[PDB]
Amino acid sequence: ATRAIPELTKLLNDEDQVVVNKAAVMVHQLSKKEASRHAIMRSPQMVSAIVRTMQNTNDVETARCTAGTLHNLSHHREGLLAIFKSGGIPALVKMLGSPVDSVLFYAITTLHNLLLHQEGAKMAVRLAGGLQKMVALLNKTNVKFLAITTDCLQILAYGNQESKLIILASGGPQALVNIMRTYTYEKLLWTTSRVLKVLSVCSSNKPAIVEAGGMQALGLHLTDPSQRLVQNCLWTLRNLSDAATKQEGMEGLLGTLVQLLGSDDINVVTCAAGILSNLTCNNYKNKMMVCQVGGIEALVRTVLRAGDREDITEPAICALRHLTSRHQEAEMAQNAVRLHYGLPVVVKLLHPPSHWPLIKATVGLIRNLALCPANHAPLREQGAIPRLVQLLVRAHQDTQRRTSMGGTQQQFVEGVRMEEIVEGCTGALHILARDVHNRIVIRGLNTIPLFVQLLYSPIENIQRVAAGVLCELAQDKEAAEAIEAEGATAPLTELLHSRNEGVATYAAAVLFRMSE
Amino acid sequence: ETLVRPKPLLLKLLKSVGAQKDTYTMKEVLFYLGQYIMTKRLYDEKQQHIVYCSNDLLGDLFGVPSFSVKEHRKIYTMIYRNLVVV
Amino acid sequence: QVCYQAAWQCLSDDWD
Ligand SMILES: *CC(=O)Nc1ccc(NC(=O)C*)cc1
Repeated sequence: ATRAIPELTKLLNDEDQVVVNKAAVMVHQLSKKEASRHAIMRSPQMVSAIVRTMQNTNDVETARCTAGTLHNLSHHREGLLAIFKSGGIPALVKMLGSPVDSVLFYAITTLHNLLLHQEGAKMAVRLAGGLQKMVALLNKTNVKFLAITTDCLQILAYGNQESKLIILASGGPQALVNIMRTYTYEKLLWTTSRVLKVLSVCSSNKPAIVEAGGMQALGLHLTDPSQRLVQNCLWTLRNLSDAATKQEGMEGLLGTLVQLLGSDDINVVTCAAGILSNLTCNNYKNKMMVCQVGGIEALVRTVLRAGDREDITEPAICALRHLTSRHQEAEMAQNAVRLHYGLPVVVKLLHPPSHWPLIKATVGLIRNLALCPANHAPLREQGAIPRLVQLLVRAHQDTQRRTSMGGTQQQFVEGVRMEEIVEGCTGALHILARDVHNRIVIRGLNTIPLFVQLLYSPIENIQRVAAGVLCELAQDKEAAEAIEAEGATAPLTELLHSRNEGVATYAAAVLFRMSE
Repeated sequence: ETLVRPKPLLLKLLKSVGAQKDTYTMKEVLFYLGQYIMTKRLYDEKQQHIVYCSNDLLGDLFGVPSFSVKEHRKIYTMIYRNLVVV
Repeated sequence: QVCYQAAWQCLSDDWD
């Protein structure tokens, strides 16, 4: 104990740098026994001398004896105090810029211990610039070193925007992504995924991760045995999916996500459906690729299995919406839904107790399926037309009670705007009217007045679909009569000069049929 | 938005009616293709959904001399054939 | 020519 400690304390402080060498070495050997390290801890003078010399020396051997000394010091509650109250954290952060592996290991391990058991260490490391120093070290190769560094970032970034934005500004995203491409050590991959999940919550970090290629990199590990790694990757993947639907090199990720739809785990199904929904939203190539690997079949089975679970059906129906329009394989996808017995279940999602978002998505899917003539009669035989009229009527009559002459009080119900329901339902009935039997069913429900009303609507695309469905009806003589009787001549004429030239096309088409 | 870059075959026929760029949206391709057929007036007036393009470039770019406007999937297939998505 | 443009507009509606 206090026998050689004062004299060793008085030798780390010495203007001769040789003297501080053999000092530091014998203080290192000293720090290895509980009796001899207790005392260094209880001596405030010894601790800052170690820290001060560690941080200022240029000789290497002393720099890792001191660093190793503090590392031996960090295994005790009261050794973490002494390091803390002696300004060790700023010193340890400085040594993260050292070009010697031995010192680097001691410095990052002591910091790791302080961050884990010493309160106030999170803040101190942040003030000293520890995050920037740690992100820079992520280009090292030693697997165990990376795991300690990434866990330290996990500790500092959890629920702290400043730390996440600093990691973002320091170039953390691509480094964490590159670790996921390169390594197979589970413990490092899991820790790295924990940091990426934390960063993916902050929407500012999403483009950086995506751009680095984190989608493809995290998808690499959805076959990994460790399930804590998989669901961390899946969670992060779902959080990240709305940003960038413009990514190439996604063939393997998309194929794996379709396979994961058949998972025994039900939250894996939910995440996989939500990711596929976002990845298919605007992307021509992702659509062709999901279909090519049997995505339509898997998503239809996902909907059947889901029942009334709207956390599953809503994303799965949305994914099926995207895949049945505006790509080369849309005509297949429309048929595949019917051939895998999807038409009945798609229609009852229209009825209660579905909420408006699922109903809106289902209406949009039905509109796409109606583009296939083989679906016209089966959709009719499933009762789709009267249910679409039910939703259209309820949504239109809801807009009316909010329209007056100051416009319409724009509002949302369960995240949806009723105008969207009017738009999709009349659009769905527009495509369904291409079949003669459907037209008989449509008019049979006294809908011609309802559609005539929608011509005066101030929404552009509602004029689109209202004029469009009245067109199809008019190509039957006995229809064409009933529409003139309601008073369609006047508004249709002013629609003939619409910025939406498609509106003028149907408008003239109706006028040709009525009075010839 | 889906941007496409038409094959030189189809690019003549677009610029045949005053197209500008080398990439378009499907809306523009469908507009100019539509404008073309109405300028050439390739459609039969008895049933104006039939389009004979016997010795017109359209038949040369599509294949066959006489489709109908309402055979939608056959037309889009021929359209896709002359396109490269971006 | 209205009959033809209306048929062409049914065509183009599949890309909406
Ligand atoms: C979808 C579709 O093909 N509609 C349609 C509308 C009108 C006509 N022709 C006339 O009205 C004269 C054809 C097709």
